[PDB]
Amino acid sequence: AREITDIKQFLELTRRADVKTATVKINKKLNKAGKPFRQTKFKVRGSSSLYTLVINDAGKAKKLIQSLPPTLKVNRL
Amino acid sequence: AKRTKKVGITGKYGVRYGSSLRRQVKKLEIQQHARYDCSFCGKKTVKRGAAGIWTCSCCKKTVAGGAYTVSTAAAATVRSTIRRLREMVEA
Amino acid sequence: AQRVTFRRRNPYNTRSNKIKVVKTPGGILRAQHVKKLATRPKCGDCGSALQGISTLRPRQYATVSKTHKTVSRAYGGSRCANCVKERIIRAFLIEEQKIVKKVVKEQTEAAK
Amino acid sequence: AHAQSKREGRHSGYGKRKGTREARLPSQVVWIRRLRVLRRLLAKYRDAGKIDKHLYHVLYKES
Amino acid sequence: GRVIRNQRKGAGSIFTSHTRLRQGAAKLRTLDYAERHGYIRGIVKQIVHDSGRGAPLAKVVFRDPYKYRLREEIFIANEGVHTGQFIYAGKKASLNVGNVLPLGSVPEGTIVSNVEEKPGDRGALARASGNYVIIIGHNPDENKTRVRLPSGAKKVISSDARGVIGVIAGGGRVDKPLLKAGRAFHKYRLKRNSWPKTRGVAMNPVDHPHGGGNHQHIGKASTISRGAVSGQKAGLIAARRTGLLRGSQKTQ
Amino acid sequence: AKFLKAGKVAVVVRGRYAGKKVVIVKPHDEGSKSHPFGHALVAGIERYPLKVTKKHGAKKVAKRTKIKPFIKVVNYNHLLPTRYTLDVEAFKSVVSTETFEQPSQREEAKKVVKKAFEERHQAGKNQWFFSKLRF
RNA sequence: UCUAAGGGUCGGGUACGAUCAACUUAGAACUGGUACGGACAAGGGGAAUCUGACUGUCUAAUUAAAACAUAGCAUUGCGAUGGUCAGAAAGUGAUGUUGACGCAAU
RNA sequence: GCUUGUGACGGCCCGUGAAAAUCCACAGGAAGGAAUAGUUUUCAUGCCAGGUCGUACUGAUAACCGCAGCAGGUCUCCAAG
RNA sequence: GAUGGGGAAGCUCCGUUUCAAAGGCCUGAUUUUAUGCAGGCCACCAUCGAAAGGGAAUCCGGUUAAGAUUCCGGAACCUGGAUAUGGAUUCUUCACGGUAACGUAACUGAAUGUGGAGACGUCGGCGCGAGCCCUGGGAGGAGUUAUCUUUUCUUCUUAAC
Ligand SMILES: [Mg+2]
Ligand SMILES: [Mg+2]
Ligand SMILES: [Mg+2]
Ligand SMILES: [Mg+2]
Ligand SMILES: [Mg+2]
Ligand SMILES: [Mg+2]
Ligand SMILES: [Mg+2]
Ligand SMILES: [Mg+2]
Ligand SMILES: [Mg+2]
Ligand SMILES: [Mg+2]
Ligand SMILES: [Mg+2]
Ligand SMILES: [Mg+2]
Ligand SMILES: [Mg+2]
Ligand SMILES: [Mg+2]
Ligand SMILES: [Mg+2]
Ligand SMILES: [Mg+2]
Ligand SMILES: [Mg+2]
Ligand SMILES: [Mg+2]
Ligand SMILES: [Mg+2]
Ligand SMILES: [Mg+2]
Ligand SMILES: [Mg+2]
Ligand SMILES: [Mg+2]
Ligand SMILES: [Mg+2]
Ligand SMILES: [Mg+2]
Ligand SMILES: [Mg+2]
Ligand SMILES: [Mg+2]
Ligand SMILES: [Mg+2]
Ligand SMILES: [Mg+2]
Ligand SMILES: [Mg+2]
Ligand SMILES: [Mg+2]
Ligand SMILES: [Mg+2]
Ligand SMILES: [Mg+2]
Ligand SMILES: [Mg+2]
Ligand SMILES: [Mg+2]
Ligand SMILES: [Mg+2]
Ligand SMILES: [Mg+2]
Ligand SMILES: [Mg+2]
Ligand SMILES: [Mg+2]
Ligand SMILES: [Mg+2]
Ligand SMILES: [Mg+2]
Ligand SMILES: [Mg+2]
Ligand SMILES: [Mg+2]
Ligand SMILES: [Mg+2]
Ligand SMILES: [Mg+2]
Ligand SMILES: [Mg+2]
Ligand SMILES: [Mg+2]
Ligand SMILES: [Mg+2]
Ligand SMILES: [Mg+2]
Ligand SMILES: [Mg+2]
Ligand SMILES: [Mg+2]
Ligand SMILES: [Mg+2]
Ligand SMILES: [Mg+2]
Ligand SMILES: [Mg+2]
Ligand SMILES: [Mg+2]
Ligand SMILES: [Mg+2]
Ligand SMILES: [Zn+2]
Repeated sequence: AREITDIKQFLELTRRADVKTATVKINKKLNKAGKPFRQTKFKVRGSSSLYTLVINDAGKAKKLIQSLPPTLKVNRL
Repeated sequence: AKRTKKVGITGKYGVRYGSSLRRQVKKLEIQQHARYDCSFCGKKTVKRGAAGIWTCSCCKKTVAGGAYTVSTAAAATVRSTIRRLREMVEA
Repeated sequence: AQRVTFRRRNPYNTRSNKIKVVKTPGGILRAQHVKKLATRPKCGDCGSALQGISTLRPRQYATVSKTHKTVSRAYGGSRCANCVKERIIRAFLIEEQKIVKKVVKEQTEAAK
Repeated sequence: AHAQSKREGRHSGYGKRKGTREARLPSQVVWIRRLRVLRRLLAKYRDAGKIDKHLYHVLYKES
Repeated sequence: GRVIRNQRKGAGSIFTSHTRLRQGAAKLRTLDYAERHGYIRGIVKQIVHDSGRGAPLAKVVFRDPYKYRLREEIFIANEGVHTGQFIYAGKKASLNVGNVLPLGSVPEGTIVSNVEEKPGDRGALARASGNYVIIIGHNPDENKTRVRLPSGAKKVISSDARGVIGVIAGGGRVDKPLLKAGRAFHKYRLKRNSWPKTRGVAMNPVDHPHGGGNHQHIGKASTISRGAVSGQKAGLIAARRTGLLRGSQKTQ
Repeated sequence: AKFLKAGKVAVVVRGRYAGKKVVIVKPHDEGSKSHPFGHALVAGIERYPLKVTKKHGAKKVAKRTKIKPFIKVVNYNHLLPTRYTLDVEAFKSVVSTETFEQPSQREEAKKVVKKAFEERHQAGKNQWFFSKLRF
């Protein structure tokens, strides 16, 4: 039920005691008017609500994905 | 463009009930629908709403009055008779 | 085309059984029942809807922070501010005039 | 195709006509159209200054 | 023979009052300490329509001398009384429209509404849309006061009996032709099931002492006796004269 | 007189501090780019000292007599000039334009005013000014 | 098959331009086995007499009427320890959350 | 445009057009509260639990009432060119 | 429609707060021990009566021979109960800011009092929403093609929260 943008605030969800599973989605999507680009949403399941964080730029997303907790149980695509 | 000769508001009743009754109603409807002066704030803004209840549009005061008009002949001639008699008992 | 059925057993058009139509992600129309509308709370002094105050059906007010149920100033979400201005000034004056009554008749009791 | 000839003003003679003139288009509707236009031409000439407020205020009540 | 209509009205089946929308019963304050040794103040907070009633009520709230709380009374609003108006009630209270004073404490000629038959009965005389009573007399020994009621009838009651200064609101209501069956219909719809009225003379004899015959006629004198018995009293009960009241009226 | 002057008491009549009594400490009788209207800087009382009684002893009287103050820029059109009047010298310089803006300075300003109002109250000076106006 | 009238939207120093989107209304040609609200849809009119004013009501299943009601008019009873009415009775009941601009009865 | 919702207005009344459970607010200020550490869950996040009965279908020129798979009767919502 | 009552030979009739000694709550008092007494309120005076009135909270997708706002999937919300962590608050103890209408992520509040919501006729035109209707381009699929039609039909959706 929740969108997120502060990329640090997010990083704490992923390390919230109750947060067991995550999931990463990838969408083909068009930019401005001309070309397209690779969108990536970072979904985290809390007990009560599901926060998702859209990192548009592929670049940001790459190292973001390494960041993800090594014990967090991420569903890829 | 004067719309009718004489029935006025009473035009709604068409031919029914007969001229006399209609006249009688016509007087008291002109009474009851018409806008009056507020004694309190002085704008002609008192309309009726249910017989006897007169309320001021702005400023929201509401005076109990006559059934179709605001001040009833008697009430006021009473009001004077109360004026008079009260003044006997400070004098 | 595409009509719609009531979603509950009550089949009549009572206040508590309004319907709204809606396109689902399925691509079809579907009834959806619609709670009666909330009404704005009203000032106990004059009677206008009082501003600042969120407008919910009365039990929805139990799950909403106290800031949706008030404005700040004394007699918060209860009277209408212009209605409170009136109070204060009258309070002050009547309490003042009270003094003007005492000291005047205290003069009467010495001058009679 | 019909609607084309319709909006080409065809098939609209006295004999293709079954509802009263009133019922086809409310006189009142015509008025509200008409009046709201005069009402708001007045407004812009005022807003511009092509017209002054006093002359506007007459034309309003005059409209 | 069949039980007739006026006998049936009694068991109050379809005949009882229509009650539901009513504001509450109009009554004066209870005759407490304040009201009979001094006066007490209220504000008419609202003057208001009562269904099936001619004249507006006045919601008038007071402080409770014995408990920190408000108590709201329901008054029949006299003419000219208004929202916000302060209302004074008691022996030692002053003589203005809206106030409620013991018939003792008001000079002859005073005009009051909603007056108590006995003291403290919280108001019985003169309540209808327009009516009132006028003090004509005053006898200190056995402190009574004499009034003329709206009927014309004069009556003597105790001075402590309370009344309210002025006349009742909504006067003149009965000057306006109902005009149609409907207005009457809607009128009784908020009173009782008394409308419309079949004439005994159009009923069969099971139905009425006026029923039957090959033309419609009362067929015997329609002035029935006081001592008549139930099922007999229809027409002019106890009548002592009858016919067009030629001549002036008024009670000399 | 230009009566909204140096120590005139008044009852705030709008805003969060409505109904509270103040002391005008400095009038900008007209003007201020910032505040384009006739307005006054006032010290006021926000949380009045609650009544005290003979049953009240020791450190309870201590508590009951604590004042929470405040300071406002406020439109003349929001005061009820009072017939009463209370001295302002101990916090002339505390309450100023400069005092407002920068919270850190407001906070200190109140500290003083609070001491002033709380000394004042004991030795029952100006008693009206500590009697909450009921409404 | 044409013609004319009726609108929206914008920039103008402190007269107009530019396009966008609507079936109404009137007139003018042409045209046909003089037809055209082409099916469908859709008032017969007039002059009087009797009678009830009107709208409303009834005999389910032989009477819808001129009968009942009605507003209007008039008479009667009644100030509560009361009028009219209910009940075997009663610390019972309708009117009555009532009060003569009222309730009850013709 | 059509249906429906809704608003700000306006007409009408000798008609002025329910009640209660329930929820919230305010006036009050009883009380209870820290600096070596208190107060606060009407802010956020987090844990658990939510019983019983109904739930099929017909709703009518055949699932109901009219002796019947009776041309009768039987309350409603949705509504294309 | 029970109840103290009042009638009635009696089956029962009356009355519904009525001529009644009509009850239960908050916490302290307990640290023999679990609940006696300590304040103070509160005097409301049964109960039945609505599957159309009032009313805490759920939606979409998928699924069955036959159930589905009930299953399954995902995403929510309400009520009760527990509660800790983070934030807020306080040395001026119970927040700040705005002239003001008022703002806010919070921002102690018993008795008692009061205000609001629940909660309200009908008809008329006007204004806005939604679903439907009508329609342009385009990207697909279907139909007609002796001849004619850049055509006819059709998909292009978005829930509670
Ligand atoms: Mg269903
Ligand atoms: Mg309706
Ligand atoms: Mg608020
Ligand atoms: Mg808000
Ligand atoms: Mg406070
Ligand atoms: Mg017209
Ligand atoms: Mg326009
Ligand atoms: Mg003008
Ligand atoms: Mg018999
Ligand atoms: Mg009754
Ligand atoms: Mg009847
Ligand atoms: Mg009759
Ligand atoms: Mg009759
Ligand atoms: Mg009659
Ligand atoms: Mg007969
Ligand atoms: Mg007989
Ligand atoms: Mg006889
Ligand atoms: Mg006969
Ligand atoms: Mg006859
Ligand atoms: Mg043109
Ligand atoms: Mg143009
Ligand atoms: Mg007839
Ligand atoms: Mg007829
Ligand atoms: Mg028949
Ligand atoms: Mg028969
Ligand atoms: Mg007929
Ligand atoms: Mg027949
Ligand atoms: Mg006649
Ligand atoms: Mg007895
Ligand atoms: Mg409908
Ligand atoms: Mg109304
Ligand atoms: Mg509220
Ligand atoms: Mg104490
Ligand atoms: Mg919470
Ligand atoms: Mg249980
Ligand atoms: Mg089913
Ligand atoms: Mg079937
Ligand atoms: Mg059967
Ligand atoms: Mg059949
Ligand atoms: Mg019983
Ligand atoms: Mg029940
Ligand atoms: Mg229910
Ligand atoms: Mg319901
Ligand atoms: Mg499904
Ligand atoms: Mg199954
Ligand atoms: Mg099924
Ligand atoms: Mg589920
Ligand atoms: Mg889940
Ligand atoms: Mg909870
Ligand atoms: Mg803060
Ligand atoms: Mg309440
Ligand atoms: Mg209310
Ligand atoms: Mg209702
Ligand atoms: Mg389609
Ligand atoms: Mg919902
Ligand atoms: Zn006024």
